[PDB]
Parts: sequence; structure tokens; C-alpha cells
Amino acid sequence: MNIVLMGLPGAGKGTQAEQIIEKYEIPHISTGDMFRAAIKNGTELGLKAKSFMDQGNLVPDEVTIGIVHERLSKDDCQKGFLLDGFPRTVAQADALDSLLTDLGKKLDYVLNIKVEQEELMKRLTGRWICKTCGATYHTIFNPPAVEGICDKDGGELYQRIDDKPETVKNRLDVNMKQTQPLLDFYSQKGVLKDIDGQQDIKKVFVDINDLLGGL
Ligand SMILES: Nc1ncnc2c1ncn2[C@@H]1O[C@H](COP(=O)(O)OP(=O)(O)OP(=O)(O)OP(=O)(O)OP(=O)(O)OC[C@H]2O[C@@H](n3cnc4c(N)ncnc43)[C@H](O)[C@@H]2O)[C@@H](O)[C@H]1O
Ligand SMILES: [Zn+2]
Repeated sequence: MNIVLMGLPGAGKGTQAEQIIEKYEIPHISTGDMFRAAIKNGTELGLKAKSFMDQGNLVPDEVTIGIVHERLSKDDCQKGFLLDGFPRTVAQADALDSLLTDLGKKLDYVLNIKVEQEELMKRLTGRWICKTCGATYHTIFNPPAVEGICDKDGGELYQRIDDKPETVKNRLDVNMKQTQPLLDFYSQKGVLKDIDGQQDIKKVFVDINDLLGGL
């Protein structure tokens, strides 16, 4: 199964990805995680992406497309994958469509996780993330068992720099401008499914799982 998670900042993509890969055991491919690993590794590409990410701006398409192309060509992506936060732009969706054709593959579903703006801001304001594994929590909506500690591994929780309200505003601005072009691209392709992301975590997954389980 070849799946795309799309959604505005805060919509619950990573949270749902954790649920999906637990049940289905396809690899989780996140462009955000790939950029963060390039940053940890200190590469030229990583260092160049960092300024965009800190500002809540999209990394330019050319770089992003090249890293996804390389990742998805690996042997572990040939029996299914979960793409999370790619494509974010019609140019990226165009390129992925070519890339997939060259691999003899196509998308099963693009899951558009829908959430109201106010809720998106409430979610990003209360978010804490494990520095080790990247699991995400929310002070109100999904707290860790003990404050400041990841439930899975005992890791330290941190606040992402781009979660500051002024940066969140820029992220929603920049990403909303891309939503309707992306929806139009995939509505045509017959793969788009809207998911009500504004429910309890496990109940959003009920809806996603209904789709995935039928594949
Ligand atoms: N393709 C691309 N092209 C160009 N640039 C790219 C790119 N991909 C990445 N980039 C660059 O990298 C940056 C970061 O990208 P990326 O890391 O992909 O971040 P993002 O797209 O902004 O999404 P978030 O991680 O903020 O949100 P999420 O939807 O996964 O929410 P979460 O599950 O954590 O949940 C959020 C909060 O809500 C809580 N929560 C989750 N679900 C629920 C629920 N159902 N109810 C209540 N709370 C919930 C969580 O606990 C958490 O606290 C980009 O801004 C850009 O600079
Ligand atoms: Zn952790």
C-alpha cells in the first residue's frame, strides 16, 4: 500500500503515522524527519534547509524532490510506504507521479487530514516532542505519563522552534496557499480521501483504518 498523509501544520500526521505503521509495517517516510537527520549529520543540504524550517517556510522543491526520489528508490519502499508531509506543492506531486511511474508503482490513497485553524493553533501551542524518538504529546490533549518524559524510552521532551505563534502563522499561510492546488491535482486522480482529523486520536484512526484495511 502506497499512502500519502497530507494536512496543515498540526493536523495530526505524525500521530496517525505512529498508528498506521504499528498496524501495517510499511516504512514511514517523512521529509521533515529527513531534513532533521541531514541537520544532525551536518550536511550542506541540511544546513541550507534549516533556515527555511526555522522560519516556517517551505524548503524549495528542487532539493526536496531529489531527497524523496533517492529515498523512495530504496528496496524497503517497494512493498508499500507511508509518505508524511510530501508532496506539499503541485510541482512535488508532479515529480512524485513521474518517480512512481518509473518504479512501476502508483498511490492508493492521499489522506487529507482536515482540522479547523483554531484547533491547529491550540495543538501546536501545547505540543512537546521526544528528542530521542520523535513521539509527540500535548499538554492537554495527549499528555505523557510524567511531565517532561517520553512514555516509550524515558527521553527528554522539547518544544519545536517553529511552534512559536508567529512562526505557526507563517506555516499556515504558506501551506494553505498550496492546499487547493494539491486537492485539485489529486481529486482528478481519484485517490483523495478527506479524513475528519478533529476527533479523539483513536477515532481519527478508526476512519483511516477503515480505508487501509480494505486494501
Ligand atoms: N515536502 C516538503 N516540501 C518543502 N518543505 C518541507 C517539506 N516537508 C517538510 N518541509 C520543511 O520542514 C518543516 C517541518 O515539516 P514537518 O516536520 O513535516 O512538520 P509539519 O508538516 O508542520 O507538521 P507538524 O509536525 O507540525 O504536524 P503533525 O500534523 O505531524 O502533527 P502532530 O501529529 O505532531 O500533532 C500536533 C499536536 O497535536 C496533538 N494531536 C495530534 N492529533 C490530535 C488529536 N486528534 N486531538 C488532539 N490533539 C492531537 C499532538 O500530540 C501534537 O501535540 C516544514 O515547515 C518545512 O520547512
Ligand atoms: Zn521517545
